[PDB]
Amino acid sequence: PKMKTNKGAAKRFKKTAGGIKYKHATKRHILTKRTTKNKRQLRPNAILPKCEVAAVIRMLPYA
Amino acid sequence: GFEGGQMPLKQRLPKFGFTSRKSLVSAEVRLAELAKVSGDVVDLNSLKAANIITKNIEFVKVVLSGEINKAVTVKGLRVTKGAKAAIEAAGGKIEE
Amino acid sequence: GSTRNGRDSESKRLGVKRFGGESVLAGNIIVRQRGTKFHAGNNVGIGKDHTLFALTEGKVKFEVKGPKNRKFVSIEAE
Amino acid sequence: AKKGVREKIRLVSSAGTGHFYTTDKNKRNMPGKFEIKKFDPVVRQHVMYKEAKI
Amino acid sequence: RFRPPIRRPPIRPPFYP
RNA sequence: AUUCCUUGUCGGGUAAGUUCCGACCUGCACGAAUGGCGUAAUGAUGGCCACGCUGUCUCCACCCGAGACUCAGUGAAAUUGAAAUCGCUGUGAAGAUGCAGUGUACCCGCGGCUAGACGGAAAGACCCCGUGAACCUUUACUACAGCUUGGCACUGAACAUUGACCCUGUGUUGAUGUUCUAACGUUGACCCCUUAUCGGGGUUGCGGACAGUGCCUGGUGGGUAGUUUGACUGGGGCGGUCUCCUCCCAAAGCGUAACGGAGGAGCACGAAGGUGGGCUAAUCACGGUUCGUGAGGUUAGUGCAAUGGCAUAAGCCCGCUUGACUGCGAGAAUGACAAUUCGAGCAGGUGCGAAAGCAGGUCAUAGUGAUCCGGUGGUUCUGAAUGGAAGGGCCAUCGC
RNA sequence: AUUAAAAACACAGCACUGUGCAAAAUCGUAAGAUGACGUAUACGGUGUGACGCCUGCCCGGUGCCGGAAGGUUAAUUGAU
RNA sequence: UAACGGGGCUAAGUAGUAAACCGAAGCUGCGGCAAUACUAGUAUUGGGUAGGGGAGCGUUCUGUAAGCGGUUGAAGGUGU
RNA sequence: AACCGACUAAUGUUGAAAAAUUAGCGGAUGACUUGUGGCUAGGGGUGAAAGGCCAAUCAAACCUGGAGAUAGCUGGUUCUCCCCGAAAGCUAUUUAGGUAGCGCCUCGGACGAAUACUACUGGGGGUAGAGCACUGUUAAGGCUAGGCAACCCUUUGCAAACUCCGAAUACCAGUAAGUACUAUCCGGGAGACACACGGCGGGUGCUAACGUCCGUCGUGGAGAGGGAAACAACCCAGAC
RNA sequence: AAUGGGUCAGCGACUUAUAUUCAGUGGCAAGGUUAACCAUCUAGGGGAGCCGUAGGGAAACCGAGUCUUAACUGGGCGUU
RNA sequence: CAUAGCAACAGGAGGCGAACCGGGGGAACUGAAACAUCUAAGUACCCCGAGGAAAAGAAAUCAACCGAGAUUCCGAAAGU
Repeated sequence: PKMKTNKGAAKRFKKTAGGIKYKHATKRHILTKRTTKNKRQLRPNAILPKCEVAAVIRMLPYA
Repeated sequence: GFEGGQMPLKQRLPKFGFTSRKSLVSAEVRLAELAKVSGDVVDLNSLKAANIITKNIEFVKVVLSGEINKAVTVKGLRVTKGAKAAIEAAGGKIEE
Repeated sequence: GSTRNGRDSESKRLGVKRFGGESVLAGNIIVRQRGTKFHAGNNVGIGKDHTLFALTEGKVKFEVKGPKNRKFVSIEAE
Repeated sequence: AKKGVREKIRLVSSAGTGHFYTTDKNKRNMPGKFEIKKFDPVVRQHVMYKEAKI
Repeated sequence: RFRPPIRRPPIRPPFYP
């Protein structure tokens, strides 16, 4: 059949020219105790490390 | 995506964003593609006829990629400042 | 028939990260330490965790200085 | 086990920006509502902020 | 010490099924 | 038929009795219909004793038959990597026909025996493991049947009492009780279909808006069903442990295991944070109803473990404060990754300081929890005819 | 049935309990059945187990039975 | 026997000195093959499980093939 | 006695027999036994109750179908040559005999000395050793507060969690020669994540174990040849 | 002295479809390619579509830039 | 009275068949590396009813301010 996309992966990993882009973890709750520095630096989306990519690509066959 | 039962990467990382509906019926057009259009008027129908946009497209942005060598009147579509310049430089108009 | 022990923390990878003579860029962490085992000398800042880092480009120099004979990390202009 | 008793609070800008800092207090040591000058980023000014719940 | 083993099935040949 | 210690102790029986019988009572851990204690008779019932009896035995002997053995005919079987298939000592995946050394040994049957071939047989039933199975249990979880509760329907009428509401006593509804009959019930009687203890119809009696059933609903619910019931582990269980910090093990960079040796954390603090100014311990000696002087030199202190630090104190006191700032961030540290750490400098706005300056919490290293779902505020980015809105997003934050 | 014949099961007797007859109970979605062409001296369940002497204390728990005052509480209703 | 591998040894033991020799798939010699570099020759290289990579053999079937071989003997079988 | 049964023993156990025979044994007018025909059916029946029996089968019959259930387990996996060649680790895991990323292998591409070895130079050490200055611990004597003896003094030892000291090595960096297709980066493909012994440094254990857990190096694994009688893991040495 | 095989002969295990990706090879090339279907049917029609030709951003949207922020000395990703 | 009932007569039907079709009922293993939502799957299976096909079908449909014009089947949009 046609490969199905893992919609979990799709909703968390977006392909750009610069690689698979993702939202950092640990910015959902329990933030009072965290530093504004730490919270600030997590706010920008990031590109996945090389080791994380192969899987994601197998989960995102059309992306 | 299975990692031996450790919380996988596709779950330890948060979901983010949404899809606009407009995105699904929008299409960028390169300035070089405007060559393929037959006739002066570059509109949604003429783009569709040239197969430059699919028939479900509703909103088009022309972008500065390549060169325009003919005078075209772009009606109805959005153009980039750079593309506008290039259109106007090749004796085109940008209608509203 | 058991041990009250068992426990230990994760090793904190402390120590000299750039030794004497090493060329460092401004910002480069030189020493990671607990307290001032090494003090900050010229062109060296000290973080909240007493991390010594290069304020300027140059070469790391260790040096005993002062009446207490304390060790100092400096960046030498080179 | 958890021994933590300091209540979390939201300090809210005295400007109507609705910007809030969060923190915690010992409710015994500080019965009243906490007030403290803090930079509000929306109005880009240091203004009084006052305690509120959550 | 000697711990009495269970080396064989409780039903013995020729019936052992 | 219960007693662990235990062969309890005493008595009987025997030459000698862990059994038996009687009895004692410190009943580990009898006990009154899961009956207690008796009890004639009964039992292919359990225990023990005696007489008789004996090849049960001392300890076998002989004999009669059926096999075994031989001839003639028929003709299986499990098993089987291949075999030119010895002993011993040693070696060796650790119990050797097969290796080493050595000793012994002409080739081949037949009758016998079973020490070895870890002989044959059955992919160990023991034990463990598998995020296997089954069936069983229950105050494991989640359901369901059944049972049951109320609402509504099928389901109506009069009054009487009463509640609410309505107006000006009056209606409109709601209960509650009585009465009633016309729905409904009848597994009462009689008639007919009809030669029928079914059924239907008719008549009548007794009930009667009850019962009963449907839908909804609470309860009950091992009756039934689907399932879950962690891992490490010097087998497994039991116990202990599971994350984080400090030291040691750790072999003078980093890192480094054990159910190795030792301790701590799961916070605190609106000052115990920022900054300016100031200050400097412990403990003794000696004199005084804490005080003074000297010695001493941090042996003190550090909100809380340990370690590394700390006098320019990071320790101690005070004034003023909110930098326990918002956006960012050269450049590094450290991780499989998620994440974690340090950071000059820039912009904005700020506090302390005369000023250079210092300040993005705290001497530092523990004080913690991904994602999903959802909550609150903001933004007004999206939002399916359009305009809104809901709902998404983004930002802040809360809920393990 | 084919490694257990027994001290196990049953048993007469005993007791508790349910059951008023369209009985309880059971089989069945239901109709219909059994119960029973029986009717509390009957029928069902539970335990005990000829017979003799007897069968103590405890109703906190958990059942079951009864009581309803109050508290809590569903559908429903729909005030604000 | 069974604690030199045995025979056996008073050196065939132990320590030492001198000069020999034996001893491997090590090195060398001679012949050959291969991989990879270089410029056919050089140089290096060629133990190997899991595994990766490279190059082939043979089988059946289709085309080539109404061609080619075959009762003057095909396939198969069995020798050389 | 028949008949029904099945208490003991022996035989038999590739039987005469998938439960019997022989000698004995129990019931034998009863809750008896037997023939024929009926009925009850699988979470169902039936059970004087053994989880017994329901066609030599039963803690859920048998047949067919779903169905090639699923099987992180075991077995097995078929021609030839050439080149290279692991791992038995870390991290995580209802994970521990599985799996994932990383480490290690291979193939392609990029890149080219940035790499390895050595000399020299610059570093930080707190280990071995040693020492007793600290913290502990220890002996003798002195001196003496105190009530025999602190505290000090002299002498004398001990330390993984003591240090006034302090190597060799190792590591980091630089400079430089020579040797080497090294290092690095991006892709395709893996396998492995049970390790073993030996040396050295240790923990644990008895400085027991062919014990156990780490560090590091070697060999085995995946390695033939010679030696060590025989002997994976020792010695020598790498088989076109 | 762990497993399996008494022997022989025969048969007996990485497939097929579809999709994604990487590589080799060929065609064409800033283009490449058609699907169903039609068809006098391996031709030829058929341009729906897909991939490439632009990225950034959650998004609107902007666009060789964009996102972040009040704004970056900036910084992320991209440009070539 | 009538109706029920009863009889006569006429016309139908019944059973079988591999699949396809519409409808009534409807699992579980399995996957989720456990499992209950979920999956498997409205599948298997049982039943009923067809027909040469069946079903569906002629907008109280879409669309988006432009428009389209029943149903069915096939290619894309899109693993969006």
